[PDB]
Amino acid sequence: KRYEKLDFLGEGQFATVYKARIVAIKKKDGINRTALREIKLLQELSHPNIIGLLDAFGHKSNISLVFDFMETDLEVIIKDNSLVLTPSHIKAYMLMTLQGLEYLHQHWILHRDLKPNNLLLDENGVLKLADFGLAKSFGSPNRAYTHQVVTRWYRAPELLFGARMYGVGVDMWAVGCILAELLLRVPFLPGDSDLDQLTRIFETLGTPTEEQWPDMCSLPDYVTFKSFPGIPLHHIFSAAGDDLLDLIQGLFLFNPCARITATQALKMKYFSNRPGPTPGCQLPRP
Amino acid sequence: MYHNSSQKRHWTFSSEEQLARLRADANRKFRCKAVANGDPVFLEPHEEMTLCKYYEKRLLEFCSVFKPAMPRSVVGTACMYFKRFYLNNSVMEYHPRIIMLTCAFLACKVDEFNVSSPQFVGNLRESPLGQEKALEQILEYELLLIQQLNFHLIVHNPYRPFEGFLIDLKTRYPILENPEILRKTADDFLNRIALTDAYLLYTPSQIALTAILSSASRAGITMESYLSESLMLKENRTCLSQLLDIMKSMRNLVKKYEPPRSEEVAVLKQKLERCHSAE
Amino acid sequence: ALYEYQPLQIETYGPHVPELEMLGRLGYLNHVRAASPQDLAGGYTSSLACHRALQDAFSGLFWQP
Ligand SMILES: CC(C)c1cnn2c(NCc3ccccc3)cc(NCCCCCCN)nc12
Repeated sequence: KRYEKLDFLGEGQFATVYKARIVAIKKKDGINRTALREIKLLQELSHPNIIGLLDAFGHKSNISLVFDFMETDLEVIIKDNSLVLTPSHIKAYMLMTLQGLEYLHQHWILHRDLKPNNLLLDENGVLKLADFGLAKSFGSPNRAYTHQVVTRWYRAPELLFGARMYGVGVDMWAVGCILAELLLRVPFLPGDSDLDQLTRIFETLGTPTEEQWPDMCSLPDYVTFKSFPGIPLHHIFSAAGDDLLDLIQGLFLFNPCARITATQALKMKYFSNRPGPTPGCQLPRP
Repeated sequence: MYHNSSQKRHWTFSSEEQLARLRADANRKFRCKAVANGDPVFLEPHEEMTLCKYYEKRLLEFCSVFKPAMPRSVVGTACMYFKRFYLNNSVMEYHPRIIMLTCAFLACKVDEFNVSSPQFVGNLRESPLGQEKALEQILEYELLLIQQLNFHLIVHNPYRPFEGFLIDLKTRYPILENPEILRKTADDFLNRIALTDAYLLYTPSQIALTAILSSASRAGITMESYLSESLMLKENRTCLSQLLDIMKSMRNLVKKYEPPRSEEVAVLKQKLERCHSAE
Repeated sequence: ALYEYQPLQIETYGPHVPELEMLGRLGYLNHVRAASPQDLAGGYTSSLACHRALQDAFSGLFWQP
């Protein structure tokens, strides 16, 4: 082909990834539906904070996708103890994530797999949403989705309660979890099961009531829990300023409709207050 | 969205003459390939067009009785795949019978209409050996179809724009009391528009609006004010003129469309079968 | 070095679509099906479907190849 392998990068359930000349190649059913999903969605999206699909090719039913080559991801930076995540760095990461997400939501697509390893950084410090193998368009009334989407640690309570129809709240809740992981340097809600995930959610954030989630009980896999008081957000995030706590609260609102959208998050005072986001070129490099 | 889509960028063409140019290049290129490999057996471009119309109709018939029911978006996507494929390919190199099924297969995957291969080929009216052979052929041609579509898989159809226009008419254009009365006839026109090259020549919104306005005109209703007032086209008269011309051109394409004739289809099918048996 | 929000600037080549939160006040939502309590609990509102349909109706209506 027109690409030559340089080094091996990683291996997944759906594919293997290798560096090439510089790009990253992700090498009776026919062509794999996850690869086709990535192709069909990324061909229609062009934004600085969304992974760029440059080429696709293969033979028979085996297909390879070509992407821009990224250096790291948010999981690596979070897990790196030799990197201090200053408030400016956190704001910059959140800003790029939210700008890519605002673009994606405007084109009626949900990522549905948001987590630190799916937020890739290039050498210039540009964050890009990646791994669109679970992404799906939203807004149609007659389409039904599955509630198993998103990694469990970053799954929204509406998903954990069995919501088939949902909106941008799934991505925004995952964004709140990513923000909390950035602040604490550990997964915010590390559940071992769906039941344990919901238990950790309600133990940390308080058990939601019918007032803060009016149709909570109508979700399929809804079950009554103990009425946990939760922990004050300033107790969880002792170094969070009031604006950042407001952003976190908006992202962690139980009601998905009331949960802030990407545009509303971008308009919040947290992003306009001092300090400004770190320029991508100065973001930490592990 | 359509306004920044690959359909608008790469698959909406400026004229029927450009489409004829592409198809003629395809036919001539196949003729040159065959001559280099080894003559009345060849098909003329208008005969290729007749066969492509016939097999697009066959693709519609396949999708209509497909179980589980295909969403209209999937059918429109598959038909658009078929049209795009035979813009740059000859029916004597890739048989339209297999290409149309591969179009349906890829469309079902792309539009998230999750079906297993066994039920897909079980929709085919064939023996189990014939169904397995067809599955083998479809899997052989899936990557080819994707390559020829240049990996542009999302197809913006006129149906959702049609819905949005109906919502807008119900909300903002009370001079039309019940816009739903326009649906069925407009639906018919949409189908009739789909058989032409309009899906390669105009935007889905223009096609949807043309269908609605043709339905209104056949109903005895002129919604000139919907364009001028509600669409706010009274600010720039040029835009109103261009939209009116686009709709007129679409109506012209529909009136000038001719379905394939039975005898011509029989003769051309015999020629196509000769083309694929020989060489 | 302070961030400031500006709306995404993407030309639609068609008529202006009313803002999502305006739809209910403008009477559009009377013509789309109401979201069920299950849908609302999941965060799906009929405003989403209506807004998408209007956006698709207006996208590229004025555009010419
Ligand atoms: C868009 C996609 C195909 C892409 C683009 N670049 N890229 C890289 N680049 C190198 C790298 C990135 C991020 C972290 C470390 C190394 C790796 C990869 N998969 C391997 C992940 C293993 C490491 C995970 C640790 N959390 N996929 C990609």
